[PDB]
Amino acid sequence: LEYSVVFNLVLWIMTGLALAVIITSYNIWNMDPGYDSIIYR
Amino acid sequence: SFHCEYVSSLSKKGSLLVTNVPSLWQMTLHNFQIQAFNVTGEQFSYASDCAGFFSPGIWMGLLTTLFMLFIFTYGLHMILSLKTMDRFDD
Amino acid sequence: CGPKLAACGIVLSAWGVIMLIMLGIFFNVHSAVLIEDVPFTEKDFENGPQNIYNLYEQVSYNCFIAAGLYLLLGGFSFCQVRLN
Amino acid sequence: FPELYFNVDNGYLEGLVRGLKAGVLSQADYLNLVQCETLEDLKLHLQSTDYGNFLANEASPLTVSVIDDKLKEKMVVEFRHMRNHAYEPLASFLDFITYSYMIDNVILLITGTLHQRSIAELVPKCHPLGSFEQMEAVNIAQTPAELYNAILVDTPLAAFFQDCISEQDLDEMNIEIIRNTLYKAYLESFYKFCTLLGGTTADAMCPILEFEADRRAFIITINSFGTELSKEDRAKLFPHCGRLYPEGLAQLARADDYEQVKNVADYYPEYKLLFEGAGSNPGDKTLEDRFFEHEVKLNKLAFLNQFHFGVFYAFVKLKEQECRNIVWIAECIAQRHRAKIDNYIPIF
Amino acid sequence: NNPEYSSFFGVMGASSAMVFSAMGAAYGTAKSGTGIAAMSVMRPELIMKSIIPVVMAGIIAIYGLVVAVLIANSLTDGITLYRSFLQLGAGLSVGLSGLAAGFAIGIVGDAGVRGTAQQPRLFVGMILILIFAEVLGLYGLIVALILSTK
Amino acid sequence: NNPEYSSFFGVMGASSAMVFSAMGAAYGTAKSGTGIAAMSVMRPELIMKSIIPVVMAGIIAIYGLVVAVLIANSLTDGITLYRSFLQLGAGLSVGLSGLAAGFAIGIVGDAGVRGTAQQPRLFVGMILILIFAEVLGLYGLIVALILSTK
Amino acid sequence: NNPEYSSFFGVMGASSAMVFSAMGAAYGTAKSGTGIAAMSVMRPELIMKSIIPVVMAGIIAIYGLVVAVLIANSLTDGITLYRSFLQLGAGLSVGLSGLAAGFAIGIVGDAGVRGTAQQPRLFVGMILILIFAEVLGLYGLIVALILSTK
Amino acid sequence: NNPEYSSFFGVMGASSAMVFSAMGAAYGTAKSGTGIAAMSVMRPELIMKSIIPVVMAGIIAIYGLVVAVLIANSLTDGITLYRSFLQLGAGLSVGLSGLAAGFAIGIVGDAGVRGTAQQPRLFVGMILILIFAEVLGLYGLIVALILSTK
Amino acid sequence: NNPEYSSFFGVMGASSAMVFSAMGAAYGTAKSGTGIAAMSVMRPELIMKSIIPVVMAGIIAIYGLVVAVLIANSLTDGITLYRSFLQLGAGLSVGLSGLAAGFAIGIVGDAGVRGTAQQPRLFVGMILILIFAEVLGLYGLIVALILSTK
Amino acid sequence: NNPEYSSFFGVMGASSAMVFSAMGAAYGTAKSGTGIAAMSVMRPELIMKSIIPVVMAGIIAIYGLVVAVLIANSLTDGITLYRSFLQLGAGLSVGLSGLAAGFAIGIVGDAGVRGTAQQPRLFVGMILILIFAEVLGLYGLIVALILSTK
Amino acid sequence: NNPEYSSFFGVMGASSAMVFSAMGAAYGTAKSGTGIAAMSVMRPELIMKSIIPVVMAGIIAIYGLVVAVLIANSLTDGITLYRSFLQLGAGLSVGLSGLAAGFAIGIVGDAGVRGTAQQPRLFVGMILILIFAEVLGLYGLIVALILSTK
Amino acid sequence: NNPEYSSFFGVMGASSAMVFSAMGAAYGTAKSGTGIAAMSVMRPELIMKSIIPVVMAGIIAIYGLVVAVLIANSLTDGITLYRSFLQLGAGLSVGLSGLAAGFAIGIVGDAGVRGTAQQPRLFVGMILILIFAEVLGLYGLIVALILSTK
Amino acid sequence: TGLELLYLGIFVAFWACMIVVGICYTIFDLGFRFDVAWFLTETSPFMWSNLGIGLAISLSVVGAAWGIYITGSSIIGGGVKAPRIKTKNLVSIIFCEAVAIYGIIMAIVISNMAEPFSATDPKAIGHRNYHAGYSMFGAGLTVGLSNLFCGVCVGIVGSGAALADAQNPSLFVKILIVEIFGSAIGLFGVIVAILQTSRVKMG
Amino acid sequence: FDFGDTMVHQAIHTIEYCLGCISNTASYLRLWALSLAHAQLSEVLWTMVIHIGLHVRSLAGGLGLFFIFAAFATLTVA
Repeated sequence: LEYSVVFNLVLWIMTGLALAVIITSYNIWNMDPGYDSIIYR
Repeated sequence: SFHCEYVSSLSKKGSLLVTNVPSLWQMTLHNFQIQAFNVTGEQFSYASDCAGFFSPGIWMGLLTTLFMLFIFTYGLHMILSLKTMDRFDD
Repeated sequence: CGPKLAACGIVLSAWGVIMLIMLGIFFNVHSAVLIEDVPFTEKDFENGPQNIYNLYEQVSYNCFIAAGLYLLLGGFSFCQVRLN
Repeated sequence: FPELYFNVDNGYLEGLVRGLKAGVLSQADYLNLVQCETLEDLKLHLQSTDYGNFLANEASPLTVSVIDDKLKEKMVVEFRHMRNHAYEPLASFLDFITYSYMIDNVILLITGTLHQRSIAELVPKCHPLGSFEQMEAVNIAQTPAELYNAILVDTPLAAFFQDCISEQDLDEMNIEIIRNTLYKAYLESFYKFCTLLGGTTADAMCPILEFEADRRAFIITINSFGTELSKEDRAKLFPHCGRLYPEGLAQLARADDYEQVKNVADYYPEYKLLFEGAGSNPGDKTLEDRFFEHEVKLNKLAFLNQFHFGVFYAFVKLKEQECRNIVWIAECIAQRHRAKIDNYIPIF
Repeated sequence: NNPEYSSFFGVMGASSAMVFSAMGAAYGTAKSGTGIAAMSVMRPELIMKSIIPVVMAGIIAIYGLVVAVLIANSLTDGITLYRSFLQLGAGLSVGLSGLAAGFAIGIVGDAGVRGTAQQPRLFVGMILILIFAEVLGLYGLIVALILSTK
Repeated sequence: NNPEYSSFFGVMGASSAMVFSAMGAAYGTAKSGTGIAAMSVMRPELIMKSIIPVVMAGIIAIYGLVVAVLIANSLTDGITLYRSFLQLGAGLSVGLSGLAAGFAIGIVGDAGVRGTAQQPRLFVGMILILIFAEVLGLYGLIVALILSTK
Repeated sequence: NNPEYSSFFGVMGASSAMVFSAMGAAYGTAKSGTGIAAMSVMRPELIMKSIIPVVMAGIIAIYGLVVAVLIANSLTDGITLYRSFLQLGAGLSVGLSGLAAGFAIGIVGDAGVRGTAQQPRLFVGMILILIFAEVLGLYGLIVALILSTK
Repeated sequence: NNPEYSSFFGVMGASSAMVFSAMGAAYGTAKSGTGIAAMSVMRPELIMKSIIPVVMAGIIAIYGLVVAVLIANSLTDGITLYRSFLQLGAGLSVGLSGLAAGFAIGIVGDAGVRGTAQQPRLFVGMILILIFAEVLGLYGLIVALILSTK
Repeated sequence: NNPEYSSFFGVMGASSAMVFSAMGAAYGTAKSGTGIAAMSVMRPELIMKSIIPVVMAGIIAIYGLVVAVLIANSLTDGITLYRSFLQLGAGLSVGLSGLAAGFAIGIVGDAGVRGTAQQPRLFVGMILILIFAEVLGLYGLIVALILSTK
Repeated sequence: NNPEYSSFFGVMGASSAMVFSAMGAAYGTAKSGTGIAAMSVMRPELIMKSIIPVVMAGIIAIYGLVVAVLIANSLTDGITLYRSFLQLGAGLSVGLSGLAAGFAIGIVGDAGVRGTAQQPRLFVGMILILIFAEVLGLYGLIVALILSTK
Repeated sequence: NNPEYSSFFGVMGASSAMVFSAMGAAYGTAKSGTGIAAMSVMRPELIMKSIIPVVMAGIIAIYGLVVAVLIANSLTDGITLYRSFLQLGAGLSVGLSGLAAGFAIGIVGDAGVRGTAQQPRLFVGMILILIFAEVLGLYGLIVALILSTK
Repeated sequence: NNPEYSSFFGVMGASSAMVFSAMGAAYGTAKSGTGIAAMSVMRPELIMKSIIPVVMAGIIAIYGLVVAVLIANSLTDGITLYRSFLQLGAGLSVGLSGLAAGFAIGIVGDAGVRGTAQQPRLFVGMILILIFAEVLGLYGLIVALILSTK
Repeated sequence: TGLELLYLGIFVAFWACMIVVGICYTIFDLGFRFDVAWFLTETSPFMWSNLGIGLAISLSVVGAAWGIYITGSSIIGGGVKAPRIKTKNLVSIIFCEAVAIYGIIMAIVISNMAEPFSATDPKAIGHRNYHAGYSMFGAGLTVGLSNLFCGVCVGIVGSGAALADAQNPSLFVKILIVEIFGSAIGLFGVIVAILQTSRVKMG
Repeated sequence: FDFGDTMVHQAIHTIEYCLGCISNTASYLRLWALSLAHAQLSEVLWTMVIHIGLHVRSLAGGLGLFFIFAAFATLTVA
């Protein structure tokens, strides 16, 4: 019993932390590095 | 067959044994397993556990949260689409 | 060829001769750290160690023969380094 | 789709610029303007339309050159008061409007340096809609090669130079080949940008930019025949956006006389009509005049959709045509050559 | 008697009323504040009039506060699912109402400020159109007060 | 007898208070900071006044911290679900209100500080606009204190 | 007595204290680092002053490590779910407040460096802005120290 | 005693320790190799200085290897579910921290190398920035070794 | 008897007959009514003639209203599970065919009036193209009346 | 014998035969109707030749209707699951094949019409391409008639 | 004996053969038809030959039909579940191979037709390119005939 | 005895062997044909030599077929679940490695043919580069031949 | 693009999981689980009803809010060069407020029908209390989403009229015909929500 | 001399002299890390190159060893 609780705690926590990592990692990976004084060269 | 971790009257143990009036008795079956139809020798058939992925409380918790998370995602969709001018007048 | 390939063949000759003779020796002394390296089989437990020892002798000869091929690479490359 | 979100950021400016479209000379205003007989009467007519007071506090001996400068002052201030209020998607789009004027400024700067002229001599001659944000190039002004590096640092045009031009090419190319190769890259990039703003921007804006590419291919072709330009130079200067791109550009690169250019135009009923609508005889509308009428027909028709950027480009090209028209009418009136005064292009 | 989860929905009501009204008042203040800033450069005297779309955004988080405080006083351990879901209904009602009204106050404010600076006749025109937005916060309040008191 | 697993929501309360207040205070500080730096090239004497937006974005992080500590000082092994949910609500209530207030202080602070170097008379207005952005975090706090103390 | 699977949330606390702080410190270092590189060409003297944004992003990784150690040195097989939730909450509180702080440090660090390149007087303002970005890590840390010891 | 469906988490640990660190070193290498390649055109002498970011990426994969091997050697049939989660948390804590460091070095390696060719003084600045980027891989290894041996 | 939940599907049938028809007629009316408004400035006489694409879109809302009324008058708590599904089938069959027709009417009403402004001979063609779109609402109505009465 | 939910598949067959074919015919009419409208300005004579792809887009919803009415008239209060699945597969088969034919008629009936105004000789070939587009509706119908009667 | 759901998959098989081959043949016919339209303007003589990359898109829908008919003529209520999955395999195997061959014929048609307009020698090359697209529908068919008859 | 569903994963293997290999050969033929067509205008002779990208995309389709038929001929109702999992593995292995080889052959084909138009020496080069792509399909095949025959 | 890739990734991952679950419970013969009868009985009638009331007010107010910013953003912008606009074009706002008001009307009407019922076993709850829970949810979505779509529609055509009425004052009184057709959608949402709601009771 | 600048400089230096030195104890783990990589790279290069050259016949073994070790040397150097 409480398997529904553990399943949903673990699934929604691991979904939330997987999305928080993927969103953070996406916003760093596809970050504009903004070196505009040199980027043309 | 049916299987659960507890058939019990105690609140700590899923409380499946409801009593509609006060009583002197208590029971507990731990790892309760039963089958009273379509038996095939000494063995149980496959078991439909009590332990489903979603309880009623979870369904209501999710269909609240994963509804208002549509709202919150729209809140953030507009807020993250806020912008400011790069230039100003003379 | 060029002198570059001749120098590579000289380096490979020296290293190959050194290491293949060292392995030929380690196989000749029946070294335990080479038990995985020798190509043993399920029959090489019958009667005693003599069967596995014959395989250690075979791989010892193979390594000494392989060092001979690095001596030929040597003699060839010591010609090529002068010819190119 | 785009109607739901477009007014969040641009809906004020969409309303402002449509306000500024109501501020144009109607066909009836031009038919009133041509009646009168001196620049003081042009002042009294323009005093009555939305141009009111623009020429108060100015020299009593008026000149047609003042009328030109004051109409540019009106047009630039109206554009700056929009660009200063526009958010990034539109603001990038408005900067693509300014880039056309920036090309015609940077080519003067490079021409000046190739003739050892200081950039400060050309600053007052630069179009104010193409004005620079960064002045280090302007302050240095030393050499053509120094200016090339300073353009790559200072100027949004930097990418168009890197696609087409080295500093050594700027020592050897004719300045009109330079201008056109920049405009090629500008149109192809701006057309791509408009298709990345897909839907009602592209569906109203791409018909204009495809016409700019087709018009350039025709007019560059028919003008090249009297010149040192090879078949390859025509091919290199044509913009790849317009309806001619699949084969019309190839046939125009093969062309060497005006009949073959008409034979390309004959395949597209619009261009068939533009050529058959102009023989370029005495008192006739010329071939380029028919194209300037069609450029205006497209830019009028871009106002028929309430939720897109097409209005800002169209507004600028129609205010440019309105400045062309008012100056031409002012010339006919000031010089007394009233015989050609009907050659302005009507707008709405 | 009650299911052990019962008081959750009313708590998410109290959270939603405060959170979605702050999200609304925030966007409203951000759009309107951007408008006042960009306007002030040309028309600095107009600021004290132009605060109206800002204070009308700030008011949305007062309607969220009123409901979230009403729910927070209305909660108890012994709450039935009925009283709990009523309080969730109140919470979403003022919450997303303020989140919507706050977006119209924001966008109308950000236009209405520049529009008043470039055309002083529009000031009452903005205020009328903002009253017609800020009343959307009151509708989400009126039903939310009804649901919490039912 | 309180269910097992109960403390989780209360813990996510204390966390949400601090996390989403930091997210707000961080966005608020990031935009205000960008505006201060992009401004201060041309009018450097404005820095000492122009920091106030960042201080208000820092106050949101204090509202997160205060609630997150007040929640954590009310966790226990075997917390009753009623108080654990009240703590989740208190957590999100200040947390996402502070997040919203952070966007408002950020967008206002950026547009307003840059506006102020073009036009010094904006500053006495921008402060008022920021008070209407900051008060969202305070309303988030007022609700969160109430929920976390029932 | 206490369940199998109970350590999982405590482990995800140790992980999240670290991972999200390293993502915050990575943003902070990446974004401020590109700023320093682009600035240095025009202003070679400023390099060794301009490292402070990178140093403050480094501290967000430290706050993540401090908690991750304080969680990981506090795991056991028999962990009561209460202590395990407290460790998850701690690991998200510092992990994500460190992320928020790091996101701010990156943006204010870059803007602050590019501004300081053109105008050296900004540097004191850049430090004051940056203190209010790095302190969000400290507030995350405080809540994580509190929770992991409840 | 111990369940099966349990060595899985420790395996996902060993795998993720190698996978997300290989992703970290791949971004670090891909961006640094882009910057070095485009740079070498203007400054062909600079390569053996500017290769350092690529090497600072190669080490992130090795920090993954250390943990991955340490976990894979510590796997056993019927491993206690506790040890298995500690090996998952270790594996992610190096894996995703090495990913964070891989971005932090890839970004500052591309920009730092380009800037260094435009201005040779930046090289000392770049390698100092790379310490503060590469240490994020280290902090994942620190916690991962603690979790692996706890 | 029927099962207790039986009426849910039939309620979704009403609440999708109307909702997706309202989406269809809304888009058809908004796309067409933008078309009419922008067109009308160039041709102020054409509003009276050009309402037809809007009337055709308004008819999709009438089709959704008719099925939704028919469902809502047939619903009862006693509804057999068979009829409840027939009512969802009918509701989607009209509702999403109304959405299809409204999308077509929107596109061909706008392109129709924009073309007609320049060339009045298009007006006869436009009404034919519209009838070939609005009849899709009718085909969805035919099947939905059939399904809801089997 | 049969499940009471058994009709759900046959119902969603009748609906899907219609919905997806009405989406196909709507797209087919939106694209080709835009083609006709934008074309008609230069070539006012071509409208009654170029309506043909709109007529063929209209026929796509007839293919859906023929199957949808055939399925709807083949429902009953406890249908054998086999026939209910057949009715679902029949409905998807024509519905989505009609959707596919609608895409092909929409793209071809737009592109071929702008081509035809440039070059009227294209009209003979355009009809053949439209037959190779429309016949997908018919192959949908053939498979759906076989299945719905098997 | 055999399950309730047994024929469901075999029916989704017949459906998926027809549906995805129609999607393939629709995308083929759409792209190829666009390329023919654009070509016609300056090479009208090529149309009756340039229809080959449309005729072949039609053939892919026929390969969907031949499988979907063959499955549909070999379903029954009693079906062995094994035969039902084989038929699903046939359905996906032709269906999505027809979607792939349709993607290739669409792209090759749209490029090959315009290229032939520029250069008439391309035409034999285009037929050779298209045979290596059309054969992908054939491989899907070969497998689907085998699975459906295994 | 074996589960009634056991052949499902075996059929998904037969299907994936053909589906993803036709997708690979389709993208490999679409990009190749695009490059051939766009090249033919400038170098009409090279179209015959430049077919080879298409011919190697065809080999990826055949590598699907060989496995899809080998799996299909292996199926039986009595199939052990282990044997089905080998076949699923074989299917995804050849299918998605064929897809990967298709992506490689597509891009290499397009860039290779456009380059070869400008430089005839590139032909021998790009043939070798295509061989290093087509071998991915072969390695997919090797693993899938192994798995199907263990 | 950014957030739309997140919504796409959540959407595609969710429906990919629902394909795999809907296959696996079917093929493994576990369709005794996925019991939509448990789902639609265990999920309390109170929850369905209060989401229905909350979405009835809220989605209507979202529709009025997009209504008001879509027409309001253009009224102001066009008003710069034509101040008269702020008289006539306020009618496009009054119609948007009427879409919110159709929300508050129906959300109060549904509210005054919902009552406690003092039971939790599905047989003691009985078909009545479920039919009310569902009907008040559906009524709530029917008024809520119809008013959402009506309000965006009147916003768009209100912006239509306001930009037309900048350039020619004679157009507004005629363009209003499409605002009457836009407003019908909100009132049809109301009519169906009334009819759904009309038969309910709880207790 | 300024107490303010001296306090800021010495604070940062003291953090490095204390907490930085704690972190630096872990920084020397780079030694282990590189050693393990080097050792296992060498191990796999042995395991799937040199091991394959050993065979039960003299000619096939000698030839195999020569080419296998030449491939090993090339990879080992690179």
